[PDB]
Amino acid sequence: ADTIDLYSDRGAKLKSGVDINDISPMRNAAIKSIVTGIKRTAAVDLAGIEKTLATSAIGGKGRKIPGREMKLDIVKNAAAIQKAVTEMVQVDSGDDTVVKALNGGKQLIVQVPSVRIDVAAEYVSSLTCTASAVTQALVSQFNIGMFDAPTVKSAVWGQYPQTLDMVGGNVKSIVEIPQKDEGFGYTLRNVMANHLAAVCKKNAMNTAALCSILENTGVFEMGDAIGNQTRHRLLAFSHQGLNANNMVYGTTKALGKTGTIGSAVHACVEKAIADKVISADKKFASGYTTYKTNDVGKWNAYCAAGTLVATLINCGAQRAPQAVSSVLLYFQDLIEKETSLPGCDFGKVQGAAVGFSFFSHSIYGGGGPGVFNGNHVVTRHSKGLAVPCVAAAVALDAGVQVYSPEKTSGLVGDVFSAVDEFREPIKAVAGAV
Amino acid sequence: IEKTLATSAIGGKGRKIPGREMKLDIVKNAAAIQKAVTEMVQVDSGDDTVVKALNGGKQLIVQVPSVRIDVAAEYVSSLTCTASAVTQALVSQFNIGMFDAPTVKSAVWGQYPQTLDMVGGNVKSIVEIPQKDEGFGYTLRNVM
Amino acid sequence: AVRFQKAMETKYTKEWGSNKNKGGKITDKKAKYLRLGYQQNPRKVEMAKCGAAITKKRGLQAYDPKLHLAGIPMGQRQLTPYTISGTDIVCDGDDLHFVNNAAMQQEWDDIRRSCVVGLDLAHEVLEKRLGKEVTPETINYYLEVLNHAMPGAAIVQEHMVETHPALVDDCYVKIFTGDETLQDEVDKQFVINIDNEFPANQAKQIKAAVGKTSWQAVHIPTIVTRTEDGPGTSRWMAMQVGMTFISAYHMCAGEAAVGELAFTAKHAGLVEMGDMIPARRARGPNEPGGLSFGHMADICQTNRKGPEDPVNVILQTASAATMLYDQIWLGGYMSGGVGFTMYATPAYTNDIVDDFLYWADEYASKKYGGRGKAKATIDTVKDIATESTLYSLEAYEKYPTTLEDHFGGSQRATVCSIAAGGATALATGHSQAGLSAWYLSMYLHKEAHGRLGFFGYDLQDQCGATNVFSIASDEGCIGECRGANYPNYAMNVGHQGGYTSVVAAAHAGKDAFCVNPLVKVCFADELINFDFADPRGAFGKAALREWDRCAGERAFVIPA
Amino acid sequence: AVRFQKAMETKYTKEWGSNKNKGGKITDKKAKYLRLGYQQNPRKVEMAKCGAAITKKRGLQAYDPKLHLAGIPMGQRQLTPYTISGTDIVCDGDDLHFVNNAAMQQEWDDIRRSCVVGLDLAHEVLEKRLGKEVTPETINYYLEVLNHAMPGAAIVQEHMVETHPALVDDCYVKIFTGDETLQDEVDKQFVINIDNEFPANQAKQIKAAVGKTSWQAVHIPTIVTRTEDGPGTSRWMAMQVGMTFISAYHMCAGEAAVGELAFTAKHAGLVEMGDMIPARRARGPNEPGGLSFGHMADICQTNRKGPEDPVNVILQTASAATMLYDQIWLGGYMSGGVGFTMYATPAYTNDIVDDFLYWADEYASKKYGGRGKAKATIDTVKDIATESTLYSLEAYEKYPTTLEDHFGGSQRATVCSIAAGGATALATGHSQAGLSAWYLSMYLHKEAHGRLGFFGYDLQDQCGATNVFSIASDEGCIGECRGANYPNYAMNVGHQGGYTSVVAAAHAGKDAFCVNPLVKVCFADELINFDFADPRGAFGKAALREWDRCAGERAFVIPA
Amino acid sequence: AYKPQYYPGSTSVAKNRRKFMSDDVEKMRDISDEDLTALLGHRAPGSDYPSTHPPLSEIGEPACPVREVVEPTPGAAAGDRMRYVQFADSMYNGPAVPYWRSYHAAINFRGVDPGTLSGRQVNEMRERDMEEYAKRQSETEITDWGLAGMRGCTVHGHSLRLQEDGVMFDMLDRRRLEGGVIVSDKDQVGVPIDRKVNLGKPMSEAEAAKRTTIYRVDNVAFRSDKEVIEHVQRVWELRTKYGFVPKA
Ligand code: F43
Ligand SMILES: C[C@@H](OP(=O)(O)O)[C@H](NC(=O)CCCCCCS)C(=O)O
Ligand SMILES: O=S(=O)(O)CCS
Ligand SMILES: O=S(=O)(O)CCS
Ligand SMILES: [K+]
Ligand SMILES: [K+]
Ligand code: NA
Repeated sequence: ADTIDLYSDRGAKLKSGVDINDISPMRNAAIKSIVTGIKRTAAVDLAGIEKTLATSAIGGKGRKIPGREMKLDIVKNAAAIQKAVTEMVQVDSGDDTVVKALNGGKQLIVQVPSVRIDVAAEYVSSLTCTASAVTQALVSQFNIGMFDAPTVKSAVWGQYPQTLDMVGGNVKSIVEIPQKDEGFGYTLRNVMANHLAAVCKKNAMNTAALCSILENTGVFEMGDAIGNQTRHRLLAFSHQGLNANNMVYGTTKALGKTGTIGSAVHACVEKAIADKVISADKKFASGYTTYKTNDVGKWNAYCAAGTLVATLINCGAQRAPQAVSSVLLYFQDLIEKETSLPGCDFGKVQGAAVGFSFFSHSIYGGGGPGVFNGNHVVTRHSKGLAVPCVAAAVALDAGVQVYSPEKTSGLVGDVFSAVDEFREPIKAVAGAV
Repeated sequence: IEKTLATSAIGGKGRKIPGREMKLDIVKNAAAIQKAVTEMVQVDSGDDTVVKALNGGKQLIVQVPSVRIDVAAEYVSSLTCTASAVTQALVSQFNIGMFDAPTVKSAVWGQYPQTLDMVGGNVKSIVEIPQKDEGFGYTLRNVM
Repeated sequence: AVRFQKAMETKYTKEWGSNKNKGGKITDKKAKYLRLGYQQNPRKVEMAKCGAAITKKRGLQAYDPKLHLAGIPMGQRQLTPYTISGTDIVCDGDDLHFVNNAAMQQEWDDIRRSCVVGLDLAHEVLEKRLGKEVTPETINYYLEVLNHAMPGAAIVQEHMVETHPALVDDCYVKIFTGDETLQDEVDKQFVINIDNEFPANQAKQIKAAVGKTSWQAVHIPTIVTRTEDGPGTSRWMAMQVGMTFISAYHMCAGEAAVGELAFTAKHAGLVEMGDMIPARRARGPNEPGGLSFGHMADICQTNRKGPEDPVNVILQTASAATMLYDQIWLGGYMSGGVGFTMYATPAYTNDIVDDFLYWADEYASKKYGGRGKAKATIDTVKDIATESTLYSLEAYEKYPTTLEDHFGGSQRATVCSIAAGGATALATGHSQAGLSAWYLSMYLHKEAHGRLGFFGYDLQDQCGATNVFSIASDEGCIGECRGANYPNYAMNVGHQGGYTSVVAAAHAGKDAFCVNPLVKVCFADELINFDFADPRGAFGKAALREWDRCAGERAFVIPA
Repeated sequence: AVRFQKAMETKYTKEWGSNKNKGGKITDKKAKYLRLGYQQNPRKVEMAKCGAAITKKRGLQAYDPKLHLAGIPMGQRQLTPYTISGTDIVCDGDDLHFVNNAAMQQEWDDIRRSCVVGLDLAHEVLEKRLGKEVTPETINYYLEVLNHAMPGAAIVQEHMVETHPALVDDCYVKIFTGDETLQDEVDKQFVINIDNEFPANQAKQIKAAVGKTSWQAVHIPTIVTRTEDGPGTSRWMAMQVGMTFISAYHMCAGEAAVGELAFTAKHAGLVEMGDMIPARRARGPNEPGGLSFGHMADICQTNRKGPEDPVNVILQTASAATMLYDQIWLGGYMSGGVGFTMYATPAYTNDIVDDFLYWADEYASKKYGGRGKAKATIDTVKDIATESTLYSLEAYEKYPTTLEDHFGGSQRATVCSIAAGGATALATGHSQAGLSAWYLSMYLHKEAHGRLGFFGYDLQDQCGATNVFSIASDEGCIGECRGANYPNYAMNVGHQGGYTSVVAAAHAGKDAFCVNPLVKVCFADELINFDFADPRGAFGKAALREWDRCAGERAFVIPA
Repeated sequence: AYKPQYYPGSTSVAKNRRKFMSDDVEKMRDISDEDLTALLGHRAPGSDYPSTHPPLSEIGEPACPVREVVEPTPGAAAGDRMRYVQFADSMYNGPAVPYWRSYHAAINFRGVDPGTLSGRQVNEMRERDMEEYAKRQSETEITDWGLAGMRGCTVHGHSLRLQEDGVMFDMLDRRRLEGGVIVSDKDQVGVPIDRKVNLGKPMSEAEAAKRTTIYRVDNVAFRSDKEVIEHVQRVWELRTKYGFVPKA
């Protein structure tokens, strides 16, 4: 068995003597609540619909339809709209439907009732049932005539169904459409790093945790946490994402004034030796000694934690995100040179980091850290142990990036950050054990 | 799977890989494979997992436990957890060496991940992959 | 008079090749079936001789008219010509297949190889991250270097391979802007000047929509688009935009700011012609299935040159759009073989749809007290669509020559609904009203003749009326935003280009664009090889093998 | 002796153009930097004069070497040539860009425009539903009509438009079959005769895999594939296959049985080159991203002509595959601009990788007691990969001219790993073992030189060792079935064509095919425009502008 | 405290690699702050560092337990732009090799963003922090200014034959020999500057051979460093094995 203690985002002990099996996505009640909650949630931009209609800016990407402008006082009538949407989205009065106004009625948060995701293939009912309820509510509230109803519908839904997604629309989630998945199990991995930093209000520990919960739940859905992989996955998840034993936060604090990427590597090796995870194997004539491990899963988990420590201290020192690509690379390369043992994910964090560095500093694609995610072709390759560091690095930005969460993620960040378990996931996961 | 391996017909659509044939007594060992797959697919003993051999051991029905679809975006864990459990069970049952393990994996999973789907594989559902949906809400509508 | 009088006289009362047709009236009900075979037609004879020579040269059977079913070659009835509508250009159908007509291929290449990409966000990256000052002078150097580099030439490295200019002379970048100071200060060689290219009211409308924003109209090489695919266009653009920013702003040649420029060019600042479509018909961006009808209408340029004849705008749009959607897309990409030339030619030959649409617009404009004054209501739609359809059907019945030209019911249905839907959209300024009229026309037509189109023609037809004003997930959609991937429209000939003309009709002579001012200005450029203001004229010139603006050939690098 | 002696002397010790290079030794460590600029190179001068003429004719800036960064034109170091490996063809890098080289374009067109489609299921539909008897006589008539119809000609209807044979002479259909009686009774013009085209051992192995089944090798027109995309190929084929069955079997021209034939041609009986790829890089079937390395290796035909030199088979495969994957796919479809010619040219120029691979195969064949006799184990992989990599790196160090030719580390890494991986796969007959060697070579290389490739080169490299024998969902995959969409491989130059050569190495000189006998036989046909048995020779002939097999031009229908 | 061992090997190359990793490198020359700023090309020598965002003292920062315990660098606290230095190093026994410039950064400096390529190596940092790093690499044996150059673009040269004077080719001619010392009169992207910076005498070929971190068959052959080869093979073998089954 494997037992850990769970610590908060600021190093306070929350739970002692926790079986790692109890933080599994397949058992922990808070992971279930977070994942199913995200599947059920949509953001509605009522001010956005009002502006789209007033300017006939239907479909996005520069579009304007002359002659089709409509003036509807949507935000002013948000209370009546909210009521109508509630009644349409709910199945039974008293079910777990949520509809709440935010920001003076300019936005709604909608959580569809659970049955709309349980008796369904996917999570898209959160978008479609919300968009249909909003469209119907607007047509009723404003007595919209038949010849104008398609204008309202396209203001809400964007170009769908000409496009596969709601391009130019005003109903959105942090998750992307199913058809954009690179492969099996990638839906929960397709959450932009900027969105995650916004959901967690720039708390880097909580951002890493939310991203790690989604990434590792995705690894389960990929079929890659079965049998001889299950314990391996849970060790790395708990150590990197859930601050197991306070390794991430405590080491970050210890190294936070003078530490470099190299300091984090050395701290990881030192701790693995002290804890009997690795030990000297063969001494070469120069004095260099190779190390062996008695527990690949545990060594790997220590490396996963150390990779996040290095991100926090190096990107935290820059107060900027871009260096996360190089941190992820050089932590692994240096720890392998120091020990002759494989780095985190046996080369796959390093490899993801090589391509990520390239595709965040070149002409060919990518962008800043904030646009990446576990489904991105560049950053998908680690089994959940790279992108949590990316999201944490985004949270640490003091204002360097152009395509920041303020630019890319305002709607979904405002809505999804309202949900306590999404915003404060470490606390939630520990509360469930 | 047995026939795919014996004929190295890896990936379907006319394919054959010379020199990679493998002869495994899979159907005759269906009960042992079923037991290993059950332990891997289940989360907790006594949950709602089903694994049963059908038609003389030629097939298994697998129903993954509900938590694998509840704490998940889609339905594809039924395919992926089954394919991984079956691949692992075959490697252990037949003591398959590292250099031959990719052959077994591709016999089970087909051309995935070069292809989006398990083309030429041996684990299937009546529902198609989500990426083939014409639009929102179409997954349960994509049953031939 | 009827507008098709001349074309029907050319087609049937004058000999074509050696088809022995001479005299008679275009109202005559009987005809001779001379069974002359293919040798009556010089174009078929040229094809037959070419096929026989191929068979002999390669030692493997090629074209032979005697391989028709039953060994009975085409030309049992006489083989008769086409007149390009609005012109005196007379040709064979064979001169109008997309494979055989270089202007048709270039129309598609010029759409596929194009995208629009903003400048404002890119300049913001430079300002924010590097503190650079952007001026007309820095922009002018950027545009000079970009036009050198975009075709595939080097700016930064050494000992480099480059594309050969002789193969890529159709590739370039221009800019347009709502900022009038910038429009004046950028070197005029690079500028699509909105005030010069559009009438004053149209220019004002475009400027109001774009504000002070600035844009690049990018056209990558034809030889490249033909080797690759539509999704290659924005990628090609972005590589060379990125390289040019590096040089023009003295950046590290590959730093984090370059990555934010890449995301700008490839995503945040990018306007593609259309997006990807679903798996069954899998294609990425900048393919015809993803092209909305509003974008296709805005690519066409007749409205900026002749807004005083909105019917002509509609008809030219129908021509460009029907060729692309039915001949190249449905008849090519989505099927192939002999394909769908004649499903499309009713949009641009023999002046028949033109007669019907001019008639219906005259009817509506008189009835409603001037053009464009009808209210968008059930009663207006019912009136215009019914009276138009009755005129059009009666014309086919009064002129047997027109019925024989549009020998397939699908052709007749398309023609009638273009007239009814186009006249309705023009009368109301309302694309949805136009679609409703399109469908009512079809329903009347079916009952009048006891037939409509081919086996599968009216799938969208029968879904049509109910889905015009539906708000369902995959049914609701304003007309301008519908396109070749709108579910009901995703399969069948006879509709996509017609709907594009209906969308155009809701704006022709009234607005400068239908859905996207950025697309509209992009194509307002005489340097683009295909003349989007006069697609009929380009099709006709190329039918005569006289159109001289083909790009992308490999002649320069192969033997004579 | 080293195989690259001659090529390095041509490149550096003999003048090229007016570059003033003369004398010296290929081992010399120092060089002259004459700063002659582009005027030293006739090809660059031709380009510059073309660019200036374009600028003047169109009134918009085009190519100008003076628009290089800092106004310092290329040719500060001397501009030096390339020799096509295994030949005496000497050319400029500019003659090897895919845009400038018609054979390279035609290689891709010939893959994109091709598919294989069974006959057995279609014949079963006819037998089951109609009770038809299928005989050699009915098949021969079917194939005659099909070859008339496939390019786009009519067989059922009347007054039809057709494609012009002069534009589509590269389109045809042949058949192949494991049924030896049918192979002899079909008219020889239509047959790819497996016994004629393959050595007896290879023919036997193909026939064992295909049994008695029969297949159509279909090649749709190049002019069409260039207008359209890869997903158009099977659709074009199926339209004309369907038409021909209707005529050849006296069917209703559109009945339920025709629908089951359509499903047969388009799905159940169809072998495409590859399937669709995911949304970020959205493309449908028959595009390079979906092409598995096993299929690409089987398209290449060197192994049926010269199996006695398996190293040459590997090298020719590397040449055809690296050109496609790096120049056209990664450097075109997935990016563009100047692109990736020189990332690819190490596979097919200057005899350097050839030296290294011949050396490593000699090492392994002697050590393990004959070619192909090494066991597929960690110890074998470690040995061959280490000793190969040490040889290769020491060669770059002993011969400064080779280091300067392969001036980018990515080029050097690709060359080393082709040699190490190819020799290991050839020694073991095992594609997985070859991939494991590829990655060990990279790791050694990085430590030797303190550098490897470009910024993002070793993404797959560092994932590589651990993913060779992984069984994870999106990591496990037998080598033959990996391709340009295997996740780790989906982005970067220097690898895809190399892996294709490693896959080929596991089978060269031993097996008739790597993964698909149907693909193998399809391309065993001299009528295909591109010579898949000697891609290096085709590239070289086209580099000289002398290659005469280009298809798809519009010359016949445009003015001079 | 844990004493790092860094890297295997007993050859001079391996020892020099460990010197780079531990910042145990000899100072070879002096370069003034203003001369370095001139070479870097990001602002006028002696001028204030531009900002990309306001200083942390002006705007404060969101509540984050990590921000509370991780000290911003001086450049981060001030809001400096992210700027860079980029070097190209000859393969003919240039003292540095790209990966080892990056290890030097990652081990010895807070708040780095290093990138390794074959023909260029780069580090992006907040501007004032970057200058400290650039000075250390430029003044020590990490750089020989004949065999290396500061090149933010047009980097071609690392793998080319040396000039007859022993200096690595620069297409843009940013630095060259004059009077027995290297001088530089352009910034790193080729813009002429109004000063001529003296970068010292280049190392002799013999000193370069002794100080280099590259292996070469005609100096210190990689084949001879049996410890490094064994290390590479061990990491490869373990990555391979654990990818099949993640078990010791
Ligand atoms: C701007 C970038 C960053 C980026 O995203 N792409 C670039 C540039 C781009 C441009 C260069 C065209 C031009 O000269 O204007 C193109 C041709 C892609 C395109 N846009 O068409 C390209 N690189 Ni690059 N690029 C190459 C290479 C390389 C090598 C060059 C090292 C040297 O010593 O010259 C290095 C990477 C490394 O160090 O490993 C490199 C860097 C870089 N590469 C640096 C510029 C380097 C510089 O400032 O000089 N490329 C190569 O290593 C060989 C192949 C070569 C490609 C052209 C071809 O294949 O024909 C080209 C491929
Ligand atoms: C990363 C991704 O770009 P985006 O991040 O989606 O813009 C992707 N490009 C690539 O993979 C480019 C590959 C070719 C150029 C680099 C070769 S090393 C694509 O365009 O789909
Ligand atoms: O006859 S069908 O309607 O099926 C096809 C018409 S092209
Ligand atoms: O310099 S980069 O490695 O980003 C690109 C090389 S073409
Ligand atoms: K309800
Ligand atoms: K289990
Ligand atoms: Na094409």
